[PDB]
Amino acid sequence: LVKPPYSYIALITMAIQNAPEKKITLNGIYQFIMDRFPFYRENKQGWQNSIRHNLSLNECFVKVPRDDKKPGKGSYWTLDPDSYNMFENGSFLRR
Amino acid sequence: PPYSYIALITMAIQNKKITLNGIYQFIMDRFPFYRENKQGWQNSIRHNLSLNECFVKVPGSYWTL
DNA sequence: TTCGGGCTGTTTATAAACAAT
DNA sequence: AAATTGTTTATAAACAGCCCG
Repeated sequence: LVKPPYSYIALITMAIQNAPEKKITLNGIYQFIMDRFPFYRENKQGWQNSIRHNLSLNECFVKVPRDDKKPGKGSYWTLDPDSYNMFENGSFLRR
Repeated sequence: PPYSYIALITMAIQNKKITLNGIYQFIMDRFPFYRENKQGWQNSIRHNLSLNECFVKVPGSYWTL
């Protein structure tokens, strides 16, 4: 029960996966993760870096802009449908 | 040398298909920094080929841009 | 022929500079 | 400014496929 055996990609995926509109704000990602996995309630300085790194880097995650600017300071993220259901397994162990 | 690995791999291919060890060589042949040692930065060269869509493996296979 | 180690690749994790908003 | 959010390179490592001695 030290670290959840998920990648950041896994985590971001199930985060987007778990939105009702299937779009989520970066801080919404941070939250979903900490809300559920106690490991990431500390230190959070660093692993939040690597979450942002995985959005920027990975073609599977699609930044779409905010709506009505409420409040703003960050676009929404989604999944390239080519990669929605990439973690077909369901337990997010492989992609 | 103030070049990235991507820079280095690029000018390697630039110099137009090359084998991974051919990359290693072009780099060491020219930049003494990457002569000693050479156990880690070769890792990151391979990492940059796998990772970056700009590099195209055609059939160690050859690499291109 | 099996074993167990070296290269190819590929994928992740972490840390950092650095720009955009 | 002043922080968050994004983009981009690094550096190391976990983990396959091999070809090979």
